Amino acid sequence: QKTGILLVAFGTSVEEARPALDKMGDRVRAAHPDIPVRWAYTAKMIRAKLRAEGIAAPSPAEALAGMAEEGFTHVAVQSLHTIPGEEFHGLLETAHAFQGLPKGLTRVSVGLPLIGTTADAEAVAEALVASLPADRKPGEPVVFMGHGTPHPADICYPGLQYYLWRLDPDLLVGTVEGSPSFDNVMAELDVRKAKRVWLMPLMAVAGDHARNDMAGDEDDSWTSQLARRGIEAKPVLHGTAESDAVAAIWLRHLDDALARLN
Amino acid sequence: QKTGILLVAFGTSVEEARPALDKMGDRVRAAHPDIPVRWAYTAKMIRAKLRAEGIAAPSPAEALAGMAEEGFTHVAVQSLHTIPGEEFHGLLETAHAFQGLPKGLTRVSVGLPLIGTTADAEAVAEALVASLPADRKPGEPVVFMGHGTPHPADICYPGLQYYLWRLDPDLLVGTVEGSPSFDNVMAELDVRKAKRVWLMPLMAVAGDHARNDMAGDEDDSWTSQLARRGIEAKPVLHGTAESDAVAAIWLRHLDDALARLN
Amino acid sequence: QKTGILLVAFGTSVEEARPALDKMGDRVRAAHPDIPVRWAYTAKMIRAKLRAEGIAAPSPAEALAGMAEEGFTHVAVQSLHTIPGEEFHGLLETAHAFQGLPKGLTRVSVGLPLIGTTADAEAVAEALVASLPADRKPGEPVVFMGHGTPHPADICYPGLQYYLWRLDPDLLVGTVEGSPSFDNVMAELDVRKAKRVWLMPLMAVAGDHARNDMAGDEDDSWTSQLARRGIEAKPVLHGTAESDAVAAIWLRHLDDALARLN
Amino acid sequence: QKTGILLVAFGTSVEEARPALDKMGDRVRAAHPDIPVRWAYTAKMIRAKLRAEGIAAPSPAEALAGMAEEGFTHVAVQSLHTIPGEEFHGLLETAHAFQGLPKGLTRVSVGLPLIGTTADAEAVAEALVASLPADRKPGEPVVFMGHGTPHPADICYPGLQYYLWRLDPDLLVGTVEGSPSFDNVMAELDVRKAKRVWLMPLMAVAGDHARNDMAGDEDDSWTSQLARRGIEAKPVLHGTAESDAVAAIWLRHLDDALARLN
Ligand code: HEM
Ligand code: HEM
Ligand SMILES: [O-][O-]
Ligand SMILES: [O-][O-]
Ligand SMILES: [O-][O-]
Ligand SMILES: [O-][O-]
Ligand SMILES: [Co+2]
Ligand SMILES: [Co+2]
Ligand SMILES: [Co+2]
Ligand SMILES: [Co+2]
Ligand code: NA
Ligand code: NA
Ligand code: NA
Ligand code: NA
Ligand code: NA
Ligand code: NA
Ligand code: NA
Ligand code: NA
Repeated sequence: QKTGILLVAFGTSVEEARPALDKMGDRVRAAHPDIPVRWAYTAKMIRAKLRAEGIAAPSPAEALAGMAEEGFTHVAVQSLHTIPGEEFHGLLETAHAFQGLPKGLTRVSVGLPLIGTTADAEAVAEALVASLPADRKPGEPVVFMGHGTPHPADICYPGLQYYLWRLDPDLLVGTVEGSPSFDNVMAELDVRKAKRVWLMPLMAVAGDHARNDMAGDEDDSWTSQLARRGIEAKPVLHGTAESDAVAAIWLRHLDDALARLN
Repeated sequence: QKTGILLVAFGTSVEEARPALDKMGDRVRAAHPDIPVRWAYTAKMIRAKLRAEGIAAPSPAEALAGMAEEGFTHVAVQSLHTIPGEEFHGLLETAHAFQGLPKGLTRVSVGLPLIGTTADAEAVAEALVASLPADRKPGEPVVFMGHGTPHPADICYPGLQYYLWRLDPDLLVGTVEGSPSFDNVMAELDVRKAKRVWLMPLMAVAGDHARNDMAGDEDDSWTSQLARRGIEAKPVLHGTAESDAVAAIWLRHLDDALARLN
Repeated sequence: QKTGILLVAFGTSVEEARPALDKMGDRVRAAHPDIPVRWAYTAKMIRAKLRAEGIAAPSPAEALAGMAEEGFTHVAVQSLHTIPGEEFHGLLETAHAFQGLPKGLTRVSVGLPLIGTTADAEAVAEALVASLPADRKPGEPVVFMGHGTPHPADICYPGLQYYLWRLDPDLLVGTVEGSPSFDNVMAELDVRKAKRVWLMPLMAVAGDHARNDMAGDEDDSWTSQLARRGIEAKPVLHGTAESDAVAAIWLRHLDDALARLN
Repeated sequence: QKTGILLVAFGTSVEEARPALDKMGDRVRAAHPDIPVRWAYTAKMIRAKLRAEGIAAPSPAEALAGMAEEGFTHVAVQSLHTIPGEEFHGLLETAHAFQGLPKGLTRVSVGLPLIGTTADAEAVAEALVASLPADRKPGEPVVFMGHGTPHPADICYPGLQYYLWRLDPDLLVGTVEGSPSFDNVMAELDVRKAKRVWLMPLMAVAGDHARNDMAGDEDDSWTSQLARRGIEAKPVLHGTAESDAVAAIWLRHLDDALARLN
């Protein structure tokens, strides 16, 4: 009988962003000092890029097949995703495919992504507030950039907006690909006549979307579009995995998944 | 090759509430005049009560097993649930269990519940507004009573609240068992100092929760608690399946599920 | 927690043959007096015929869906099939589809058909010998009519032939649809120059194949073809479920399946 | 859309035995010159030994996870097993676990092991005869050593014995772990009073069982036990994959599996 933990993120090949994930690995090791920890990545293109750099970057299926070969029997897979969207659901299907395979893993549990229950959503709103830069002043809006998805779990973003507004009317959620859109965010900012606006990723790592769509020099970045509107945009290139308060939520989900192995 | 449709609701044994579901059956027949329509119910206690009254009330598993015996080969199962919560997810698992069974159904698709994508959520908010009683005046709040759940899909309720507020600041979502709670709703009403408040179910049928928790004579009903606060509460005992605008959304989800059989 | 047994046969709509299955139901009740026993049938055409006669004849899927509705939690499904062929394999898939369904059965085990392990095959050969009519004389061949199948489990028939020959060189296996064929059986009989030959079904019940293909008045029956060869054919219209010795083997498989629920 | 073939054997770490599997790889390449061929092994201990020698030896799960990462979409998995026993069944479950995984393989078919249908069993008996050493004389028995298993598919061995005896009364099947046993084989040889007896593996490769249990210097080997009985034992250390006639059967099963991808 041999327990293991498999941490699974979307992943990033951005050098400057990868430390957020290393930090999570430290937290997990610190919380569970006697349980081996393994990594996988859900984005096929990030795995390609990492392999190109000479770095092992297993898919969840490669990682679980390898852990079965090492003789693990019970594995808690922790999603480092923000919402229970397409990546998370693919992860559940994969995990459950491995469970019970002849001579393989006995039990594979899966920890919820960040915005799990409405209780989690409320905890995330509280944690995001705790994570805000000390230099942000009262009344300066903060826009959290979620990925957005066509999947039904996109509803987690307007859901989170509800909880954030019960803390501070000037905290806003926008997404690259889903709802609310950045145009919705700009309309929110116009009604507030805000002159300085902070932008923080609502992704575990500050990857390509944070560096390019949120804060890029390109004309269509959020920071470029705000500057054209006469707003001083203040992008913060830190993923949510950098925050202890936000990280605690994934850590509790991992505790829950570990308990489900028993 | 033989196509069928299986309509699946939570269900109700309340005589006065069941017509909402009959209405849905009419709409579906009208839209798909050549495809047999069958019914099932996800709540084990409602099936027990209906059987007690001498009424057939198959589980999704009983219904699909019976349709396989009739020689259906491709069945679109339409969820008449509001959110993709525990009932919906149980329905997907069941549907997919039947698909491909030796000598049974070839393909079983499942239509999304009402609050599917963020696009659906936005359409639901628009449809709820279209459904409001003509006697409700501008500025009188309306509280939509969702069921609420411990499942992650509870986030659909604060999500819907976001879309409703982009239409009218005085439209509110509360739930019996999840978030937002009715205490959250009362705090919303207190800030608005509202003197007349409408209450509408955010369930397909106006069942036990609408008749007892929302509008009961008992002390803890929403209407009783509002009356104690000096508010004229105006409960509307109509499920969302009574609305043509709301029903259209489930009908489009059924179209989508039918298309997925091909 | 509620245990049930589901007995599953190919089935028959032949009035005179059905008592063999009733006998099995008695044996099972006698062995497991406190466990409810339910029936299903794997042949879609037999279920059609039985329903036509006004008799309930559930498919395995209908039966299990109904047992879930009665609140059974652990069900041992016993195959009353002779080989682990297509019907048995369809039964396993169905059983396993029901296991773990939300709010349904917790555990569904499946008992092996008659010719399970090589130890079972050897026990079957011994039991068939014990079942022979007292009037059959030493040296008179006995031909056991198996169904035969295109499935790989057809190999159970030549397998059983091996074990039967270690008991008596004049015991022969033939099949309607697989190998050995009846032409192979006739060649076996020609080398033996046998003048009187017994024919016994190697099916649980003496159904259509026993009454028509093995013993029919039609020209192509086994008894007709033997009579044309000058052989006195002595058909015995008793299914193997009539034999206590043969029945014990299915009963042990049911014990094994019951044990697997724990 | 990208087709691949995955050849899966029990495997061997015996240097002298591995060429039989290389031969199969050549045959497959020759038959399907444009389709990439990959290898996996079902025995966990053989994979351990091969890894110890610095050789990649993926499990079926490792191999399929890697092929998904290479962007294969349709993979025909060919079993190089002799019977549809526990290894084969584990292989089917694994193959089917990978099929349809999000962003992974679309279709994974599995080719039957050697003794598939009764038609295959008859073809195997014919192929074994074609494979016999030219020096074996008429009337000298040949004993084929199968592995044997507790699984129901052990019945394939007495089944094959039936077909072999329709070709030559002196061809015998024994197994290490199942039925018929080697003691059964010795009793067959005693009735024949045979003075010279050939021993051939009924495994794809002449691995540990062929080299040690069938032909070892140890007292309990088949060749040692025969020599004690005054029989000249003539072991042939060639696996069945060395035979063109036997190999053709696995090749047809691979054709069938390739066709099932369409
Ligand atoms: C707001 C949260 C969730 C939403 C909105 C949601 C919605 C959906 C939808 C739409 C599907 C159909 C497949 C697709 O549309 O791509 C699905 C399938 C499924 N869900 Fe969820 N789901 C949620 C959470 C969960 C969670 C937390 C679990 C964990 C057990 C789960 C388990 C499954 C499974 C096993 C399937 C089968 C289909 C698939 O993998 O996509 N769902 N869900
Ligand atoms: C001599 C005995 C058996 C033989 C020759 C055999 C052969 C096969 C074959 C050929 C398939 C592929 C599907 C098909 O060809 O129709 C299969 C599938 C399978 N077998 Fe067996 N099998 C045997 C016994 C068993 C037993 C006793 C079990 C009980 C666990 C089992 C479990 C399964 C399962 C779960 C599948 C998946 C595919 C299907 O349902 O047909 N098999 N087997
Ligand atoms: O990456 O969108
Ligand atoms: O019913 O809660
Ligand atoms: O019935 O063949
Ligand atoms: O290896 O037995
Ligand atoms: Co993106
Ligand atoms: Co309720
Ligand atoms: Co037949
Ligand atoms: Co062995
Ligand atoms: Na995000
Ligand atoms: Na990114
Ligand atoms: Na609701
Ligand atoms: Na209700
Ligand atoms: Na039979
Ligand atoms: Na019959
Ligand atoms: Na073998
Ligand atoms: Na070996």
